Amino acid sequence: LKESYLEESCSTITEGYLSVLRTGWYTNVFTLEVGDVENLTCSDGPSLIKTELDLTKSALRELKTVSADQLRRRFVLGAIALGRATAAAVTAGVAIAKTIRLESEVTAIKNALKTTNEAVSTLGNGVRVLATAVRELKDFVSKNLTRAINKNKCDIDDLKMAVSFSQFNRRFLNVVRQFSENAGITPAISLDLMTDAELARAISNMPTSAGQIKLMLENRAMVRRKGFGILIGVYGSSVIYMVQLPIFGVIDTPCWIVKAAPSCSEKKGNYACLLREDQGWYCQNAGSTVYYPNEKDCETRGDHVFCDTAAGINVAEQSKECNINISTTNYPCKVSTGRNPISMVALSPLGALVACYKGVSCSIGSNRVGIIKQLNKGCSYITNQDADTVTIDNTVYQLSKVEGEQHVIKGRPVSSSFDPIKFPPDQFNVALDQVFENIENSQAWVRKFDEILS
Amino acid sequence: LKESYLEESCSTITEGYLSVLRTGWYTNVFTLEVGDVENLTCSDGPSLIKTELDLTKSALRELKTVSADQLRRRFVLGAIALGRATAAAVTAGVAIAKTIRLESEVTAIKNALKTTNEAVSTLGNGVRVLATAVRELKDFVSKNLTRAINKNKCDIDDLKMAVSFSQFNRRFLNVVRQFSENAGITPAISLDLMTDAELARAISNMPTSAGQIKLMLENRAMVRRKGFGILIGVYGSSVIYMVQLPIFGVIDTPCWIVKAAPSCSEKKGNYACLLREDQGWYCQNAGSTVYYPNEKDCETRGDHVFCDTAAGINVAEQSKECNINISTTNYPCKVSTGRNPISMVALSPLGALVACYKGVSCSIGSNRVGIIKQLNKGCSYITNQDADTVTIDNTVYQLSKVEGEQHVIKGRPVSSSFDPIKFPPDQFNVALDQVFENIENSQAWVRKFDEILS
Amino acid sequence: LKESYLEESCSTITEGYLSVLRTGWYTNVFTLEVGDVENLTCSDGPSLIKTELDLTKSALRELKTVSADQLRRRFVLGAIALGRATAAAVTAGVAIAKTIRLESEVTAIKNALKTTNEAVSTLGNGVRVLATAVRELKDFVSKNLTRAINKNKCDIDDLKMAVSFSQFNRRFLNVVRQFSENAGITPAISLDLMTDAELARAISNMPTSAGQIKLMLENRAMVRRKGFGILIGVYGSSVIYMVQLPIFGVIDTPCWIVKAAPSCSEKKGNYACLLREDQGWYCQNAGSTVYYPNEKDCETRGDHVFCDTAAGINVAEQSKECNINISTTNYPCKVSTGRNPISMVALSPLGALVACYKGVSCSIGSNRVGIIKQLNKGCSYITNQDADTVTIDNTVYQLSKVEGEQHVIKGRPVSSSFDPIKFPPDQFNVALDQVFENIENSQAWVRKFDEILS
Ligand SMILES: *[C@@H]1O[C@H](CO)[C@@H](O[C@@H]2O[C@H](CO)[C@@H](O[C@@H]3O[C@H](CO)[C@@H](O)[C@H](O)[C@@H]3O)[C@H](O)[C@H]2NC(C)=O)[C@H](O)[C@H]1NC(C)=O
Ligand SMILES: *[C@@H]1O[C@H](CO)[C@@H](O[C@@H]2O[C@H](CO)[C@@H](O[C@@H]3O[C@H](CO)[C@@H](O)[C@H](O)[C@@H]3O)[C@H](O)[C@H]2NC(C)=O)[C@H](O)[C@H]1NC(C)=O
Ligand SMILES: *[C@@H]1O[C@H](CO)[C@@H](O[C@@H]2O[C@H](CO)[C@@H](O[C@@H]3O[C@H](CO)[C@@H](O)[C@H](O)[C@@H]3O)[C@H](O)[C@H]2NC(C)=O)[C@H](O)[C@H]1NC(C)=O
Ligand SMILES: *[C@@H]1O[C@H](CO)[C@@H](O[C@@H]2O[C@H](CO)[C@@H](O)[C@H](O)[C@H]2NC(C)=O)[C@H](O)[C@H]1NC(C)=O
Ligand SMILES: *[C@@H]1O[C@H](CO)[C@@H](O[C@@H]2O[C@H](CO)[C@@H](O)[C@H](O)[C@H]2NC(C)=O)[C@H](O)[C@H]1NC(C)=O
Ligand SMILES: *[C@@H]1O[C@H](CO)[C@@H](O[C@@H]2O[C@H](CO)[C@@H](O)[C@H](O)[C@H]2NC(C)=O)[C@H](O)[C@H]1NC(C)=O
Ligand SMILES: *[C@@H]1O[C@H](CO)[C@@H](O)[C@H](O)[C@H]1NC(C)=O
Ligand SMILES: *[C@@H]1O[C@H](CO)[C@@H](O)[C@H](O)[C@H]1NC(C)=O
Repeated sequence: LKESYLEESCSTITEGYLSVLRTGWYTNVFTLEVGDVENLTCSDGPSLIKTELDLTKSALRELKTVSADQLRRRFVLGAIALGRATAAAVTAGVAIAKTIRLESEVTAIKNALKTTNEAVSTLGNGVRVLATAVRELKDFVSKNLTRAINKNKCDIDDLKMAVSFSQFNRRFLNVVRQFSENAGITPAISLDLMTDAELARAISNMPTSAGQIKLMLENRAMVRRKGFGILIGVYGSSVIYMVQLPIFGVIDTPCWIVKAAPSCSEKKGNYACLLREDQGWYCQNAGSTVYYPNEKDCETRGDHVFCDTAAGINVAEQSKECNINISTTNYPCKVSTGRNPISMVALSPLGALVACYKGVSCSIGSNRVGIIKQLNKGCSYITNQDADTVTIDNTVYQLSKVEGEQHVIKGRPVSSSFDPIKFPPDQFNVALDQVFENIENSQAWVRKFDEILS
Repeated sequence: LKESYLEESCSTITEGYLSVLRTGWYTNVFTLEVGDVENLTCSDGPSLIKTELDLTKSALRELKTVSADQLRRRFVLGAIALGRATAAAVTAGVAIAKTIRLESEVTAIKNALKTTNEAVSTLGNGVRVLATAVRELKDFVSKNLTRAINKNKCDIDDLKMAVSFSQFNRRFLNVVRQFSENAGITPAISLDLMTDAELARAISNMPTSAGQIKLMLENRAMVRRKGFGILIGVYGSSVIYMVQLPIFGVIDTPCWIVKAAPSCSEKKGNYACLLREDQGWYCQNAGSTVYYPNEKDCETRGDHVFCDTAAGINVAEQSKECNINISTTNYPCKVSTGRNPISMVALSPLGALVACYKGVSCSIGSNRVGIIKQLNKGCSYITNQDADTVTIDNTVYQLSKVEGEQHVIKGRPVSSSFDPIKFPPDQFNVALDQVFENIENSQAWVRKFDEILS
Repeated sequence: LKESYLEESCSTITEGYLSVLRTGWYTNVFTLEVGDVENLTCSDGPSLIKTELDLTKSALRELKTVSADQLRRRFVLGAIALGRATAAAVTAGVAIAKTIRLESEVTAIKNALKTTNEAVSTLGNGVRVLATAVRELKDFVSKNLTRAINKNKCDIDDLKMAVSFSQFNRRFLNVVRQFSENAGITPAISLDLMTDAELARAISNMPTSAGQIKLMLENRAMVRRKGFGILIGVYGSSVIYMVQLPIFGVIDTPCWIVKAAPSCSEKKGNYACLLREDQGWYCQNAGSTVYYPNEKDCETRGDHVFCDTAAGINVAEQSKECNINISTTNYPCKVSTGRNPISMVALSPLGALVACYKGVSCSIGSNRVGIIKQLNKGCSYITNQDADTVTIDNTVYQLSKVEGEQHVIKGRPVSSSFDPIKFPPDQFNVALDQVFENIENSQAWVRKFDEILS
């Protein structure tokens, strides 16, 4: 990686990442088969097979009141985002589910899987899904369990059938309670909905080129992490559900992250403070720049960053000029201002930015040595090669130990160009040139008053 | 449903929903009985019964250090909300728990269930709760297990008792680890705290009319979804806990949702942008209107929307005139402004609102025939009977496929009345009439300077 | 506790808490041993041992594609916070994990545990961790399972080995599931990562005085609640992972909480409204004051509060003067303003603050008696000793029943000082003295025009 400390805007920009962007969803439709349990009875009394069999029958009866979408009746850019990714994900899932719930669709899907256990099918709206069938419990019930229970006797002396049936209905019971606890729309794929072999077999079928397929096949955990399952229904004795997986269609494209801390200048005891408000992630793609402002939707693993294209905002390319000359650009650089200092530590991938003002004591130290030194007032960039912990008055922060190259870009701070008297009041996500306009307009009105003497 | 696209404010309002509002809590008190495992020993050596029995004893000894409310010494309306619902829920739960932890209360509760397994009791503060007892592990320990383990031997050749005991203590061990892992206050009801039959038997006892009782009995999943459990304690060998369930007292009352996207007008290359800020849900009730501003607390299931009355804000009845006459109403309709366009897509229940400005390319297409057409600059409303996917420069969004009636309400945009020069700086949740006040005050001051000639 | 209702600022301050502050992390390194399962085969067909053994082998094969940090190629103070605590926690965890993944480190750690099952070791960077080994499945496989399965026969008539092996590999399969579902970094410690006895043994070894050790040993649930586990890898047949636990180094230090609700004054039908914006928690420590603005990071159990020093902001000790003299302090008291009333209820630990305005009906009542009385317009403080529920037009809130001493402080509201005409537009987190300066500047300009007559 490579990290620059920008003295002027008092912030830091770290480059050298590579993106892995989600660009669509892939749907797997699972048909879990249970068999003819609702046709088997027991009359001996208390036993093991009877307990397990009553659990299975009750699970089927319970799952028929759970519905994913039906009621059974028998400019602050960090705020414009924040709720887009999940809303879009759920909207797409329910939109496909509405199409699979029809009787013609389920009939076609079950006819595909009549003689196999996986088949690629096309729904009625032209979408291609992958249908797969789970048939272990059904085969055990038809071939083994039913033969043993002949005359409604279940207090038999086998006890191998009892333990076997306990082994075989575990996945079914787990699927049922995961859908029943979560109102029919789970928020993550467990190992009961989609196990590991089926995750690999679904990744091998996605509609992308070979490079992305290789990346996902090797890092399946991060493809399972961003999916969810939706219940379709209980048809006959089959529990039908679906699983939505991401498609990381665009890989290895530039990214960078911007971090910042307050920049405050003092004169005669009065302060003038700014703070850059365009922090977060930026990703290039096909010549266009996308800004992800809520850092809870991008996840790094190494120097790769996994991102969600539905949670970003398109920004012009001239937006990379706030990192070169924040003061005299044309782009509307976003800043927040104030008249009261804040002391804080903003950790960045290769170090920290410490802001130490009027009444706070800061220091840097290591593990084997202890307090290495103190720090002067103002803002400082502490690389993670010269320190291990950074201390504000009593708080200790542990720097991350990533390896990279650090640079410092010289320049007198912008906050030192103001007069702490005549500074405008507090602002929230304005452009910097509007701050300069406020000051200029006040000067102009005072001059207008002064010219008029008479 | 029915959705209108409002041109002047550049937003959309969807009506025809029906509410299901939470209006209180119902409390179930569970007494889970374990028996005299604490005075059963073993001396043979490793076996199955010994392993299971050590697990049960350790679970009891573990649960006695877990406490839920003691330490053992042995005007931006989206910000005023956001934390009310969950804080109120926990406050009510702990307020009742403080009353059940007394020894007189637990004595009375255990005396109610002496000869039955469910009884409605009244606490000391006049609240009526439902007390229920779970007695399967205890009966197994007293009747079956104790007789077999007679001379401190457990390496017996039965092995039906070992498997039975493993079946019987599963619920106890699950309850214990759910409370131990969550500090004593779980955030959701599992099938171990309260199973399905007990959920139905508690819904049948709530203090509401028959219509709401019918709705809740048929949609139990969404009544379990909004509860939580609190540990009361370990008394003797009984684990006593409680479960809080919602009471959806008010059903089938009008609701609507409001969505919006930026509305920007260009003159000589300078933009004036305005965005509507009163988005989210609104519900009538008894002639009053309640505005739910955080869309994370209202959840739809078809025509109906499930809402939490503690997370809403009472708004005036004229707040629905911002959807008719946004410029000339007396009501203070909230807007945000700016001078820099944003391009984005705001998905509404029957379509999308696309805002496409200076440097972004947009298109609409479907699943079968691919890209259908491009879009002109500005903001436009795209129904979901017209397209399937909407594309911003490289992002693709899949519309929801709900069925309804879409209307368009004509009008010249508000943003086309401003002069992009002489536009006020960025604002955040101001009323629109204050924007007009800023412009008029500046005009008047300039006129005052111009009149004075001398 | 003790709670004051401040009438001038229309807010409430509750004191008498004691803090339990986190000041560092402690690392446990677990080595879970599986044995030579990948060396055992079966050739009889279906049985119980074969099913369990295939599950164990598949778990090992599955866990080798999960990575916690690598990609396999094989001034609004409430916004400046909000993401510091979790980012810092994960940064520290991954920083230590990068050091334990080296082969020299794992070799040294495994050499410590050669002849014992717990040992305190020091890594290569000087940090001291606690290494512990889990050896039950491995000993069962070497001593019992391997001998019985002699010539690839597993359809044997034991059935005690089958149940025993089901009992023994449960913890291993659960650990593998928890790391595989969560991409290799779980967000909480379950009872499978670190059980209870090992939590007690890790707390006994922390680097703090005896008093903090005693507090943590007695309230272990709240120490497990704030940790997480990270996967280090699979080495041979050993699954190596780590667990990060908090160190509550500073205990029993003063805290207080500040709550507030809108304060609006009416004249001739026009309202001037003011709301106080420095709400949340405050803690002393060593003569400094720390302000925690996001209430989601501080959690109370009794009159104790479990804060997190990485999520707070250092504030000057004159900040408390906002609770005594909000108008004339020499301190930037943060307020929001408006011209439209809001009616709402802010629940404070010993009562509620009800704001009732233009068109809202409020009342207070109890359980046994019902509606006790109505409330006048304005803001009022309802202690939790003369009421149980507070009702806004149709919403009912249940007060908390904590016991303390309530105390009202006299004074005329600040909002009665303003003129509802000539009130500045809506503000958001400005200092109060800036509002006064705004009004004064407007008066001065009007006077300047009035003086000039000519
Ligand atoms: C644990 O102990 C209980 C009670 O000691 C056992 O329940 C007993 O099961 C027998 C089964 O023979 C039942 O008695 C008889 O039931 C048959 C029909 O199954 C019928 O001929 C009569 O109705 C007769 O009463 C009864 O449920 C019960 N016996 C008594 C005396 O209560 C249970 O089986 C034991 N469980 C295990 C796993 O050992
Ligand atoms: C549940 O039922 C299935 C099928 O009834 C059982 O699978 C069968 O298990 C037997 C066990 O011996 C296998 O027999 C084998 O026959 C072949 C052909 O001669 C030969 O390799 C041996 O002589 C061996 O005995 C059989 O292949 C296998 N499958 C079928 C279709 O019969 C299964 O064991 C039962 N499970 C339980 C727990 O009862
Ligand atoms: C797994 O393997 C171990 C080791 O082979 C088995 O443990 C064995 O259990 C016997 C029980 O008979 C124990 O023998 C000892 O005998 C003396 C004298 O009777 C007594 O004082 C001890 O307390 C103990 O009972 C011993 O733990 C062990 N035998 C050895 C090491 O020779 C264990 O049974 C196996 N697990 C299963 C499920 O088979
Ligand atoms: C259990 O047995 C009953 C028969 O007593 C089955 O019910 C019939 O099954 C056939 C098979 O297709 C249908 O054609 C009949 O219409 C069924 N009868 C009724 C009244 O519906 C029942 O299906 C069996 N259980 C299962 C799970 O198949
Ligand atoms: C051991 O089992 C007995 C069953 O009778 C439990 O009852 C107590 O037994 C002790 C004798 O050790 C008596 O002194 C007590 O008076 C009995 N209890 C009562 C209420 O009378 C006993 O609790 C069990 N032991 C443990 C430790 O639980
Ligand atoms: C199961 O057996 C194989 C083959 O014996 C083990 O692989 C190595 O085999 C060589 C002989 O070619 C031995 O010298 C090594 O010692 C074996 N490896 C080890 C780690 O001992 C294989 O390792 C065995 N399974 C396990 C889990 O060790
Ligand atoms: C704006 O339209 C609403 C719609 O009925 C109307 O009631 C209101 O009087 C209008 N505002 C005016 C006329 O200033
Ligand atoms: C306001 O009250 C505080 C409370 O002690 C006091 O210290 C301060 O001096 C007061 N303000 C002025 C201007 O005196």
